[PDB]
Amino acid sequence: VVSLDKPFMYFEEIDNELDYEPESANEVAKKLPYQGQLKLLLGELFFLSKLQRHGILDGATVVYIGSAPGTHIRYLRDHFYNLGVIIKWMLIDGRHHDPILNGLRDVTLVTRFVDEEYLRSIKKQLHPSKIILISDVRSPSTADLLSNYALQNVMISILNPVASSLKWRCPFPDQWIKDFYIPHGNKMLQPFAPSYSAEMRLLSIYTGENMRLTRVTKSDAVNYEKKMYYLNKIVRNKVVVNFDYPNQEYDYFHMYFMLRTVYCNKTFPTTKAKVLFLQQSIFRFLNIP
RNA sequence: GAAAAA
Ligand SMILES: *P(=O)(O)OP(=O)(O)OP(=O)(O)OC[C@H]1O[C@@H](N2CN(C)c3c2nc(N)[nH]c3=O)[C@H](O)[C@@H]1O
Ligand SMILES: Nc1ncnc2c1ncn2[C@@H]1O[C@H](CSCC[C@H](N)C(=O)O)[C@@H](O)[C@H]1O
Repeated sequence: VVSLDKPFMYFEEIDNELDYEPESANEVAKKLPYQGQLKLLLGELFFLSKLQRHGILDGATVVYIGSAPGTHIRYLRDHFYNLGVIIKWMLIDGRHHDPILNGLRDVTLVTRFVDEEYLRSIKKQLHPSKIILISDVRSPSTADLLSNYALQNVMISILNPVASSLKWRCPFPDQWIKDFYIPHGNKMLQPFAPSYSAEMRLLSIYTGENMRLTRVTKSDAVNYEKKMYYLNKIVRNKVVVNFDYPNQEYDYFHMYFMLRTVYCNKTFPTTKAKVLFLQQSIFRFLNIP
């Protein structure tokens, strides 16, 4: 057990490190059904609420590349829809999207794997709409990663979004090829990720027609492995005794801090009240008990 | 990276 004031929201805040134990991969990584779908929903709800909070979400077109099956996206769509927000969703991916996204007047399902030219095409057919970028592409070896990151960067250059959420999982230091550059932004830690995932999300709001790239070296690669391992093995594997809530596991503690930033069209007397409600609807919708 | 029942 443990007593915590608040969970580690952004990577930079992970106070300790632990050298990766390869035996870890032999442990079960998914404890509940549709864990990934849940993990995606919370991060997106969270980022998209920071957007709502800034007044960047209404009238925007959310381009989610690498969106299949996207089961959780229908919940996101209904959410802001019921909130009164105007959003236009364009889901592009070569894999088939969940049937519950069909015929939705405000979502565009596009079956196709994205590339440079197709970015110019969607940018074209979208402008002057304010684009919000969400990537989740994954071709997995470092080569694949570096490739996906080369695309994620040009997605920003071509699409020129006003804000973006990228998939960010640094190459393990033992399979390193070379150094690369990534956009600058807040590295958001996500709950309900696989037990020993090193994946976090790079959230960034653009000043306008801007960006900024930062270098990543093998030394950085080692720091990630160290910090992330510690977070997964220790921190996440704990029960927060000072967390007044049915489930007191770290991930739920962390989700309570994510879920409390999201807006709802109904009135709630307390944060825990709203949190209980949102978690309920999400879990029931996703069929997670 | 995602991955109910069957
Ligand atoms: P996601 O983005 O978290 O998932 P992905 O499938 O890309 O990678 P993951 O399962 O984490 O890793 C695949 C294999 O690589 C070794 N791992 C995992 N892991 C967290 C980790 C590994 N190796 C080193 N050096 N350091 C790490 O931090 C295992 O063989 C996994 O099976
Ligand atoms: N160049 C590319 N363009 C678009 N999607 C791509 C891509 N390369 C890989 N992908 C897609 O990226 C996805 C990674 S997993 C995505 C899970 C999805 N976001 C969810 O909500 O369920 C895969 O479905 C893969 O088909």
